[PDB]
Amino acid sequence: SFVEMVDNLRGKSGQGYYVEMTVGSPPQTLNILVDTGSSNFAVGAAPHPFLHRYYQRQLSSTYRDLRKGVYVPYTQGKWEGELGTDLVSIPHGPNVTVRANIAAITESDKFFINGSNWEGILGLAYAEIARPDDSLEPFFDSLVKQTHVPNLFSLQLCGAVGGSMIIGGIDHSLYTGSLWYTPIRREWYYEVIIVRVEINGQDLKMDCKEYNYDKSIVDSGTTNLRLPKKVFEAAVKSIKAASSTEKFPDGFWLGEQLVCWQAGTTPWNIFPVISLYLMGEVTNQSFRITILPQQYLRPVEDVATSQDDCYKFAISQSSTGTVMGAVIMEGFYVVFDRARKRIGFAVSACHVHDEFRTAAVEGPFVTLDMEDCGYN
Ligand SMILES: CCCCNC(=O)[C@H](C)C[C@H](O)[C@@H]1C[C@H](C)CCc2cccc(c2)CS(=O)(=O)C[C@@H](C)C(=O)N1
Repeated sequence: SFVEMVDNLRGKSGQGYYVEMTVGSPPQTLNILVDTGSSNFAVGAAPHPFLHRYYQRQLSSTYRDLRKGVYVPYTQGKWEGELGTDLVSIPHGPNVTVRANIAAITESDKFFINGSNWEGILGLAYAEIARPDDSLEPFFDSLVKQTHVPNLFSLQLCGAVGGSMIIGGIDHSLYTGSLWYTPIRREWYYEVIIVRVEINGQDLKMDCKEYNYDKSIVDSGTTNLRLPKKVFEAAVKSIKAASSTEKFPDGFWLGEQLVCWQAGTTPWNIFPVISLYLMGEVTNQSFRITILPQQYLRPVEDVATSQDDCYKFAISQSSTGTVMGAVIMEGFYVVFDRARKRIGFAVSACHVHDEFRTAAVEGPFVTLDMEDCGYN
């Protein structure tokens, strides 16, 4: 029955991927952003300039008020609202209905995106980071407790825009090759441990603790690859060196300004591949995922005279650890195997294409002392 969930996502990396859901009785349809970087299920519940519809609690006969407030601050953006519960379904998901916690968003700050086509957010991470505290059961925990849906989901994010969220399993038609698994270090964010970084085959040769300072997470709700300061500087220095035969606007490397080239003349060959080595399932063993420049040069429309191919640099500096965002997940099939406390990666069936290079998931590799790469 997973074929019913193939192609159930819409959206893009820059504005997120969303799945259709219904809340309440009678069902109210809403588009919900898929966010593995948080653990609250929340929906716009009051008028907002960027919302075309919102959750109307007074129209749902199964709505229950929890008489408790809530607010969630993200890396960028935040909202506040009122907690309650209601019946929730996923039309192109498992054929079930669950009573779930819902934060009714009443005010927000730089959270909703104009023209994104989504009205709420589905935090798929663990209760430890739920607000106001870990006693607010997240949606996926409610789903597993109330139904026989297995305790895992997988995401196929396809760039360009859509993809698939397979709830309760793995759909083998969505990937090629083998799945390689990295342990979930701790159940709060989807925290992983990066054990080596290479750019065009050259090791960054940093203390691997730097790659996970102060954590590394997998986050479908973040567009970019985000790197801690020291790692970001080394990566940008290496990427600049590899591409120095081209001139880039002021602020391109800050992700602010955009770069353009005549239609179909983007010099892909001058931008390096990035290899992230992740801790494996067995002692002293890792695997690597290889990222092409078509992933970290995010294509954007040219509102001006749309003739050229324009892009933004989709790697940015972080002060809260590494974030493997949507541009990293695109082109891979990512399995959030909560039951076995592991995350799997495989080459996606909707993978990015370069003329001479290819995104890859490869292993095994030997990596000694991987335990020292985790931050404490
Ligand atoms: C309180 C406990 C949990 C908190 N979790 C977090 O804050 C996560 C680490 C980050 C989250 O996934 C958040 C979730 C965001 C706001 C959802 C809206 C969205 C979708 C796609 C792209 C962008 C924004 C632009 S963007 O710039 O990429 C935002 C990135 C920077 C962002 O904040 N994404």
